[PDB]
Amino acid sequence: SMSVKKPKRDDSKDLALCSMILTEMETHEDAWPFLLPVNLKLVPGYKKVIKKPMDFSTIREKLSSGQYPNLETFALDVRLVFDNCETFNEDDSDIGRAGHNMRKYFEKKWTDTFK
Repeated sequence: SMSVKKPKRDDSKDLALCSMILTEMETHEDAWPFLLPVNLKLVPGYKKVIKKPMDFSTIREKLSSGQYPNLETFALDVRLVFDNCETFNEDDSDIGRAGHNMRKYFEKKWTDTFK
């Protein structure tokens, strides 16, 4: 509360560390469904159904331009990419399996780097 604070965690490396995670997600062989925004002119139903589209290139631009106020807002966007994927794609599909694989990959890096 006022004048009562927990000891100050060193957050000075968070930006660099989120960048490194994102590089590792970008270079994963199963990243291909997530690298660029879904083309809303060419994929029927996507625009109406997915209220907040997110992809790796859009996260990279937000990260590089100071649009994440903290490491939690960063994780929320990465998770959004996989939540969108599950919303639109059957589990038994190449893209559906890609999303589950990438979510696991992310969550382990996230825990190992920050928890």
